[PDB]
Amino acid sequence: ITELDQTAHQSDRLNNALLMAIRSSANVSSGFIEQLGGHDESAGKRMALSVELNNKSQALVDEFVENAREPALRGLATELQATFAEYAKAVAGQREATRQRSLEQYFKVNSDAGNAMGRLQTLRQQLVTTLSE
Amino acid sequence: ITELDQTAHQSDRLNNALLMAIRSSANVSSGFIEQLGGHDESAGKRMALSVELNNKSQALVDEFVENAREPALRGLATELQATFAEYAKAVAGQREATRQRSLEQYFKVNSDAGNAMGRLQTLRQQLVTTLSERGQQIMLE
Ligand SMILES: O=C(O)[C@]1(O)C[C@@H](O)[C@H](O)[C@H](O)C1
Ligand SMILES: O=C(O)[C@]1(O)C[C@@H](O)[C@H](O)[C@H](O)C1
Repeated sequence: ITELDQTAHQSDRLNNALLMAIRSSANVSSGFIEQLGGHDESAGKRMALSVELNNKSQALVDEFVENAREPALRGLATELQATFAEYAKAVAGQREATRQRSLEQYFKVNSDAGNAMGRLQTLRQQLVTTLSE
Repeated sequence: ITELDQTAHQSDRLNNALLMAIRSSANVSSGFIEQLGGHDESAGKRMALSVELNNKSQALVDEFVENAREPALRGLATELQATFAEYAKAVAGQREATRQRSLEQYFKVNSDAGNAMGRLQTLRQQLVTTLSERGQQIMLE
């Protein structure tokens, strides 16, 4: 019965990808504030942590899509993949605005980040209900 | 298969409570950034969404612990709600530090927030394994 656990094992991929992705972003925003108040060695560690969480969640998303090959999950998983990439792109945007110390640049891409994360939340619900079967 | 769907549901409540809880705090951090940049109206929407997401994640943790009753699961469940309480009030500290437009108080409670979340993440993993142990145990009849 690979049906029952490759499925439940797809939930570790999906959930940890999302948890790591939102922590990636949260660390950048925290880091930016840490840089504004002169906490620079601390902020550097939040930037490094955001980079590695982005790499580990991306790897999980790719493995999730590689394993959702039945016709039902197929399109939903690719839409997940494309929206996750959309979100990762915005968070790399947050990192670049932090390295440039630009409040305005941050405001530009933070809108993209919230919009993509709001969609990942609803996609998450559609994926756990589809996979619960 | 009655109890098995309940271990799946319990793992979903937990994973979604944490996701939304971290989203709640990220909204405060980026909303502070927007406010420093002069974007007070966007920041107001982030503040509101942060409260909404805290209310939802807090309802999911309360529901998780209500149905986490077996002894293998109760010890971790009460530590979760105690560690979640710590996170939710560090986030409330972030919101108040934003209220007072003060960088340095934000840094104090941000250390509390990351420290609570580190412990919360370990507690989540233990519950996920324990719930998946019960899951597999039921199928090993
Ligand atoms: O611990 C993390 O991963 C956070 O991502 C650290 C910090 O960026 C935030 O204040 C969040 O509350 C949690
Ligand atoms: O949508 C959210 O919940 C966020 O929490 C909104 C914004 O605060 C962030 O930049 C995150 O990347 C996503």
